Amino acid sequence: MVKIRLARFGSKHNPHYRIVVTDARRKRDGKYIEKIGYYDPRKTTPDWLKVDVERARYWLSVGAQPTDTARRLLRQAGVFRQE
Amino acid sequence: PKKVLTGVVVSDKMQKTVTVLVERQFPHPLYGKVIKRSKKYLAHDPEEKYKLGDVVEIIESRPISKRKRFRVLRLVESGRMDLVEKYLIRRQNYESLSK
Amino acid sequence: PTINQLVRKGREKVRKKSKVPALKGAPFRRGVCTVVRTVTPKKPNSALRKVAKVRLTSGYEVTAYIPGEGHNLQEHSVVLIRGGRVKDLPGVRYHIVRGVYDAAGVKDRKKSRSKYGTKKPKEA
Amino acid sequence: RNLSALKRHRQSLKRRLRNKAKKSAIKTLSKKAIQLAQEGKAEEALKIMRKAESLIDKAAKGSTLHKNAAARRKSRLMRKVRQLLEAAGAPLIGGGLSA
Amino acid sequence: MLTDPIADMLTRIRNATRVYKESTDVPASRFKEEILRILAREGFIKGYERVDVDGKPYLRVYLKYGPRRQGPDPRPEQVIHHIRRISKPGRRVYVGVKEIPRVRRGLGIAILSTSKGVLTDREARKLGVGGELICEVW
Amino acid sequence: GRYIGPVCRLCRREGVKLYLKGERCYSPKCAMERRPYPPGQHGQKRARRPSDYAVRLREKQKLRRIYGISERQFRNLFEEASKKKGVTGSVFLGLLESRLDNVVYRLGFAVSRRQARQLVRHGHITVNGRRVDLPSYRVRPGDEIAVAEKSRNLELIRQNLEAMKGRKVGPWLSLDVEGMKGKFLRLPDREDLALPVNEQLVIEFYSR
RNA sequence: UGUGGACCCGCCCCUUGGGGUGUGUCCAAAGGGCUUUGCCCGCUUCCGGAUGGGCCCGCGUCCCAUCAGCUAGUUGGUGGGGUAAUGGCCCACCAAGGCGACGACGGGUAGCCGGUCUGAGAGGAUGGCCGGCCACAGGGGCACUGAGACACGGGCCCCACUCCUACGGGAGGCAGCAGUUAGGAAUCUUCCGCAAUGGGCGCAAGCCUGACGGAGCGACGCCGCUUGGAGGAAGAAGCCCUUCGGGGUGUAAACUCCUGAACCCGGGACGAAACCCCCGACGAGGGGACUGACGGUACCGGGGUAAUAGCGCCGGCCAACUCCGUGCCAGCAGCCGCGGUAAUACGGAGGGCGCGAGCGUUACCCGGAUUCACUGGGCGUAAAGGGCGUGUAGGCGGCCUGGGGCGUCCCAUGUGAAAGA
RNA sequence: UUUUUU
Ligand SMILES: [Mg+2]
Ligand SMILES: [Mg+2]
Ligand SMILES: [Mg+2]
Ligand SMILES: [Mg+2]
Ligand SMILES: [Mg+2]
Ligand SMILES: [Mg+2]
Ligand SMILES: [Mg+2]
Ligand SMILES: [Mg+2]
Ligand SMILES: [Mg+2]
Ligand SMILES: [Mg+2]
Ligand SMILES: [Mg+2]
Ligand SMILES: [Mg+2]
Ligand SMILES: [Mg+2]
Ligand SMILES: [Mg+2]
Ligand SMILES: [Mg+2]
Ligand SMILES: [Mg+2]
Ligand SMILES: [Mg+2]
Ligand SMILES: [Mg+2]
Ligand SMILES: [Mg+2]
Ligand SMILES: [Mg+2]
Ligand SMILES: [Mg+2]
Ligand SMILES: [Mg+2]
Ligand SMILES: [Mg+2]
Ligand SMILES: [Mg+2]
Ligand SMILES: [Mg+2]
Ligand SMILES: [Mg+2]
Ligand SMILES: [Mg+2]
Ligand SMILES: [Mg+2]
Ligand SMILES: [Mg+2]
Ligand SMILES: [Mg+2]
Ligand SMILES: [Mg+2]
Ligand SMILES: [Mg+2]
Ligand SMILES: [Mg+2]
Ligand SMILES: [Mg+2]
Ligand SMILES: [Mg+2]
Ligand SMILES: [Mg+2]
Ligand SMILES: [Mg+2]
Ligand SMILES: [Mg+2]
Ligand SMILES: [Mg+2]
Ligand SMILES: [Mg+2]
Ligand SMILES: [Mg+2]
Ligand SMILES: [Mg+2]
Ligand SMILES: [Mg+2]
Ligand SMILES: [Mg+2]
Ligand SMILES: [Mg+2]
Ligand SMILES: [Mg+2]
Ligand SMILES: [Mg+2]
Ligand SMILES: [Mg+2]
Ligand SMILES: [Mg+2]
Ligand SMILES: [Mg+2]
Ligand SMILES: [Mg+2]
Ligand SMILES: [Mg+2]
Ligand SMILES: [Mg+2]
Ligand SMILES: [Mg+2]
Ligand SMILES: [Mg+2]
Ligand SMILES: [Mg+2]
Ligand SMILES: [Mg+2]
Ligand SMILES: [Mg+2]
Ligand SMILES: [Mg+2]
Ligand SMILES: [Mg+2]
Ligand SMILES: [Mg+2]
Ligand SMILES: [Mg+2]
Ligand SMILES: [Mg+2]
Ligand SMILES: [Mg+2]
Ligand SMILES: [Mg+2]
Ligand SMILES: [Mg+2]
Ligand SMILES: [Mg+2]
Ligand SMILES: [Mg+2]
Ligand SMILES: [Mg+2]
Ligand SMILES: [Mg+2]
Ligand SMILES: [Mg+2]
Ligand SMILES: [Mg+2]
Ligand SMILES: [Mg+2]
Ligand SMILES: [Mg+2]
Ligand SMILES: [Mg+2]
Ligand SMILES: [Mg+2]
Ligand SMILES: [Mg+2]
Ligand SMILES: [Mg+2]
Ligand SMILES: [Mg+2]
Ligand SMILES: [Mg+2]
Ligand SMILES: [Mg+2]
Ligand SMILES: [Mg+2]
Ligand SMILES: [Mg+2]
Ligand SMILES: [Zn+2]
Repeated sequence: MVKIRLARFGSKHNPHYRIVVTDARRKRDGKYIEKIGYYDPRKTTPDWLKVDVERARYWLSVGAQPTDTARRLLRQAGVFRQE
Repeated sequence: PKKVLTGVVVSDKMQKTVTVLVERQFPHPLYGKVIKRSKKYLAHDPEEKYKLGDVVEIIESRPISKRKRFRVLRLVESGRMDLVEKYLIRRQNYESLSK
Repeated sequence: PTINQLVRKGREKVRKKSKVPALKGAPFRRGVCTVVRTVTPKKPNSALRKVAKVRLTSGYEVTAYIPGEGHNLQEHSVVLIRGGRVKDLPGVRYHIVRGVYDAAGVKDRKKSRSKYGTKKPKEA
Repeated sequence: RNLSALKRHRQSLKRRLRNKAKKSAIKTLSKKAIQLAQEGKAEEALKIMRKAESLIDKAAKGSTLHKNAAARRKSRLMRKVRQLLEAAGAPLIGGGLSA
Repeated sequence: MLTDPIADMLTRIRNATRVYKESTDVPASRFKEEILRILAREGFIKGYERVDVDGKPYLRVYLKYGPRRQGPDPRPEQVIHHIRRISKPGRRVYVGVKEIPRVRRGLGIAILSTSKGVLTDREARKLGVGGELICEVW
Repeated sequence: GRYIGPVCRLCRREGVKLYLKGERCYSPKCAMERRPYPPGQHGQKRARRPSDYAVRLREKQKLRRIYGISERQFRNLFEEASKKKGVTGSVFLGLLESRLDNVVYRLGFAVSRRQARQLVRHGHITVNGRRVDLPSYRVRPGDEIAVAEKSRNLELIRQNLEAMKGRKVGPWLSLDVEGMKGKFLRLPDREDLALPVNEQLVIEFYSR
C-alpha cells in the first residue's frame, strides 16, 4: 500500500524531514514517489512546515495512507479542513 | 512508439522468416567522422510475401520466437540485388584470412 | 595517421608497469630476513652497504636496504619493507622501516627522527 | 533456536496436498472427457466436460489456479472437445457449448 | 580527380597570396561562389568575377594586401593572415548554434554552411542556426 | 592554534613594518628601527637575487603573517575568492577584512591583531547583541560590533578607547566610542587598504 | 441465489489476445465485536485508480587476433506442453538453416549507474560511504507454500567442514548487530534506548524491530579552537659564529600589568505531538492528558588558574648557512649527484626556512605528459614508408538542375529521481 | 690499469 510518511534528511541531532509519498516497502530514506513537503521539528526557521495541500489531497484520493505523524502535520496545514 | 527500421532482405532460405539488414549512420563519439554500422534483424513474414533484394520497413513486435522480435510492415522498394551482392561479397571474403 | 585509421584502430593507452612488486600493491609488506649482507655499489661510488634478503608475506624473496648508521638486524629477525630504490645498488628495489618489529631505531639520531624511527629525547 | 515459523512449513504441506488433489481431479476428468469426444459419444463427453469446467472454476476460487490459469484449461478443453466432436458430430447434450 | 574543391580553393588563395599575386583563378562552382561572396563582403578579397579559360569557367579572385612596409622585408602585411579548411571529407564537422566558435576573439570569421545558406559566424548566430563549419579566415 | 612566539622578528624577515605588536611597532623599539635586516646568523650577509618563486612566496607570507592566520584558513579563503564573481585580488582582501578578530583591531577596540583575537576568543565582543567568541567569524555589512557591557568596566577596554578619542576610523567603518559600539558599513576596496602587499603576486603564487 | 465474471461458438466495432453482444455451460461468500435495532473490524464477485513488478525492443557498455572461424534445440516452421504473460522456455514432427573481421567463438578481467578524483578542456581514473538496479546467502541442484520466493535467520537432496552419537542415526550454516580467530601494513563496543522516524500484526491498548536514533573507541577525513595579550634592554645568562672590534638566538626570556583553556558551583533544554481520552456524529473542527536514549549532555549565569609543540627540510629543481666531526670510511640519495682532508649534499650543534595538532613517508589515482597527440604529434638523416605490383572489402568523390529530407541545423514538448555539483 | 679534467 502506498503511504504518506516522513524521511529524515537532517544531520546528527539536527533532523529535517521530507513529507513524502512512497510505497511502504521502500526504505524510509530510500526512493520515493513525490516530495510533498518538509518538516523541521526543532522549529529553527520561521517557515518550518510546508505542504502543498492540493497535492496531498490528490494522494489521499488514490489511497495513500498517512502516518499518525504525517496525518498530524497534514491536519496542521488543513488538508482535512472542509469548510 | 514501437521502434521501426528500414532495411534490405538478405536471406530467403528460412520458413516464414526473412533476414533484414538495416544500416545506421552516426558520427564517431570521439574522432567525429561519419561511420556506417549495420545490424541484421530476423523479421516475421507470415505470408512469405517479401523476397531477396526487397527493401522493407521493419517494426518492433511481440516476440515470434528466439531472435525474432520484428515483423515486416510494408515493401518500400522492390528488387535491388546490388545491396545483397554487397553483403554476399563481404561474407564471401571470410573464406580467406583463416590459416 | 588518418581519421579513418583512428576509427579502425584507435590510440593505444600506454600501460604503466609497477616499479614495486610488493604484491597487493600494499603500502608496506612484512617479511623475515634470509641473509644480512654488505654489497659494493655501482661505478662512481664505493662503500659497504648493508642489505637483507627477505621472504615476504607476498610470497616474494627480494633484497631490501638497511638505512641508518648501524642496525640490529640478524639472520632470523623479522622486518617491514618500505619500498623505494637504492640508486647506486642494482636490484635493490625496497627499503626497510626502522622502528618496526625487530629492527630498532638508530641510536643517537638527533636530526631526522621520523625516518630511521627514533624517539624524542629529554633535555635536562 | 526453534523459531515458530515452522508453523508455516506445517501449513505449507497441508495446502500442498489440497492443491495437488484438486489438480489430479482436473486432469483425470479432462482426459476422460476428451477420450469420449475422440470416441464420438457426444452426450457423455458433454456431461463430463461440464463437471471438468465446474471443478476448474472451483479450483480458481482458492489459491490453486486463481489467475487466468483456470481460463486456459477451460479454453483448451472446450476447443478440443468441439474439435474431436467433429467426427459425425451430432452434439447431443449441447449443454456445455454454445449453439 | 580533385579531392576537396574547397580546400583546393582555400589553398589556391593561400598559395597565391604568399607570393603576392594580383589575381588567381579557381574552377567555377556555385558553392565556391558563395564562399567568395562572404570573403568579398568581409573585406578579405578585392572581389571576384566569373571568367572562362580555354572555354572552361573559372573565378578570378582579386587579392588585397597591406601597405608596403619599412626596412628589411618590405613585403606588406597580409589581409588574409590565415585560412584553414575545417570540415574536410572523411571527417565532417557540424556545429549547432551554441557550438559556433568565436574566431580570434571576434577579429576573424567562421564560414558556416547552414540550411539558411552560407553565413559568417556572426550572421549564423543572429540567424540562430548552425551547420557545417567550413573554415577559419583571419 | 595560530603562530605564537617572537613577532618583531617577522617584522624583519619581511623587510616591512608589521604592526602585529600593536604599540612599540610605532615607538622606536620595533626592531624595524635600527635592525631592518632579517633574523639569524646570516641576516647581515648580502642577500642573493630572489628567484621568481622566491618573490611570490615572500609576498604571500607578508600578507598572511599580517592577519595572523594559519595557511589552512588562508588557502581556503583564497579558493573561495577565485570562485566568486569579481576580481580574485581585491575580493580576497575584503574577505580578510571581514574577519571579526581583524575588524576588532580595525575598529580600534584592541591595540594589535593578536590582542583583538583574544578579546573575541574570551567573549568580550558583541555582534548584533549576541556574543561571538570566534575570531574567524565573518562580519556582514551592517552588523553592529559592540563590547559586552560585562567588559565595559574592564580597564583594558577603557584604555584603548581613551586613545581612540578623536582618532578616525576607516571609511568602511564607524564607531560610537562612549557606548563602545561599532558598525561594519561596507566591504573595503583595494584603495581602502594601505597594505604593502601586491595581490597579483599572491595570486601568481597559487597558479602553481 | 448470477449484480457480474470465466469459457467454446457466432455477430458488430477495433485491429496481434482491445471493447461490446447473443445462446449455451461454469463460478460467489464467514464470521467476530460491542454503547446488541444499529454501528465498527471483517467476508464474496466484478469494474476502475494507485503503487510495486514480469517479459520484449533501439542504443551505449574493459583487454587479447599469439582466440578465426562458432553453432544440434543450433536457426526457422506447424502443433502441443507450461506460465500471470510472448517466446525453441520445453516436447514431437518438418525444413537447413542461424552467427562472424561492423570482432562471431574462446581466453582474461569486472557487479553497473547516479556520482567521485583529476584536468583549461577534451579526456583519464574510480564506483568505498549515501541513493537506484542487479546477483548471492558454505559449494551445487530442486521444488513446495503464496498476490508475490525457487526464499540469508523456510523445506527436500548431493558434496566439504564442525558438533552430538547408545555407531543404528541426528544437529548445524553471522556476506544481520556486536564479538572471536585466521590472513593482513591495516579497519571499532559482545554499549544505551522504543523517546523520536520507519516497518510488521491488532478495533484498540499494546507487542516485536542490532531498520533506526544515540553513545563508545581510532588525529582516518573535514572544520572550528587553545598552549596567552600588552609593556619590556641600542639589548642579561647559556649555547653558536668571529676579522676578537664584535655579530647571532632577540622583545624572545626574566620581570610589570590585564584577560581567564581547563576545573569548581547553580539553573538546565529544543528534538514531542500525535496514537489515546472528552465535546461534536468515532468526520471537520475544538478541547484536554501521558509519553526520553542522548542526559543533567547541549546552552545560559557565577567563580577562576599563564596554562601541550611538534615534524620535515635548508647542493640545484626549491624557501632556508655557517662551525665542528668524519676522509671512496661511516653514510645521503625522487632525479642530476655528494664523501677519497676546508664537504652549505654525510653525522651533530647554532641558526634559518615550511607547515603546525599535526608533520613526514611508502603505495595507489589524475596531473605536469602536446609522452597514444579528437582538441593536440610524427616517419630523408633522431623511434617510424610496407621490397614491388595487382586488386577484394571499406574509406574518399568534378560541374549543372530537380525530387526526397537519412546525416546536419532550428523551434515546441516529454524525459534527464533524490543527494551531490 | 680505476675514479677526478681541475
Ligand atoms: Mg520495492
Ligand atoms: Mg479531503
Ligand atoms: Mg462551510
Ligand atoms: Mg460544509
Ligand atoms: Mg522464404
Ligand atoms: Mg513460432
Ligand atoms: Mg502488419
Ligand atoms: Mg565458412
Ligand atoms: Mg597492440
Ligand atoms: Mg639462511
Ligand atoms: Mg632528533
Ligand atoms: Mg504464526
Ligand atoms: Mg490419475
Ligand atoms: Mg502458485
Ligand atoms: Mg580556481
Ligand atoms: Mg555565471
Ligand atoms: Mg574571482
Ligand atoms: Mg576570477
Ligand atoms: Mg565602504
Ligand atoms: Mg590552478
Ligand atoms: Mg448477466
Ligand atoms: Mg449467457
Ligand atoms: Mg457455511
Ligand atoms: Mg474460505
Ligand atoms: Mg495501472
Ligand atoms: Mg554488444
Ligand atoms: Mg527436437
Ligand atoms: Mg509455439
Ligand atoms: Mg509438417
Ligand atoms: Mg555489427
Ligand atoms: Mg569477479
Ligand atoms: Mg574539478
Ligand atoms: Mg572510461
Ligand atoms: Mg567503469
Ligand atoms: Mg554499494
Ligand atoms: Mg548458489
Ligand atoms: Mg561462508
Ligand atoms: Mg546453495
Ligand atoms: Mg500470502
Ligand atoms: Mg533468491
Ligand atoms: Mg544467519
Ligand atoms: Mg549459532
Ligand atoms: Mg595476524
Ligand atoms: Mg562505529
Ligand atoms: Mg489494520
Ligand atoms: Mg526480541
Ligand atoms: Mg547508526
Ligand atoms: Mg653579544
Ligand atoms: Mg610578548
Ligand atoms: Mg581574574
Ligand atoms: Mg521533546
Ligand atoms: Mg514542546
Ligand atoms: Mg505510544
Ligand atoms: Mg459521545
Ligand atoms: Mg481533532
Ligand atoms: Mg533526563
Ligand atoms: Mg564562564
Ligand atoms: Mg607560560
Ligand atoms: Mg615546495
Ligand atoms: Mg636556494
Ligand atoms: Mg638527509
Ligand atoms: Mg678532520
Ligand atoms: Mg675535496
Ligand atoms: Mg672539515
Ligand atoms: Mg652542512
Ligand atoms: Mg646535514
Ligand atoms: Mg634548527
Ligand atoms: Mg585544524
Ligand atoms: Mg603521472
Ligand atoms: Mg594527455
Ligand atoms: Mg595538457
Ligand atoms: Mg610513452
Ligand atoms: Mg591528430
Ligand atoms: Mg577540429
Ligand atoms: Mg613526436
Ligand atoms: Mg630511421
Ligand atoms: Mg620503398
Ligand atoms: Mg624498412
Ligand atoms: Mg560531391
Ligand atoms: Mg558515396
Ligand atoms: Mg530531417
Ligand atoms: Mg539534480
Ligand atoms: Mg537541491
Ligand atoms: Zn614590529
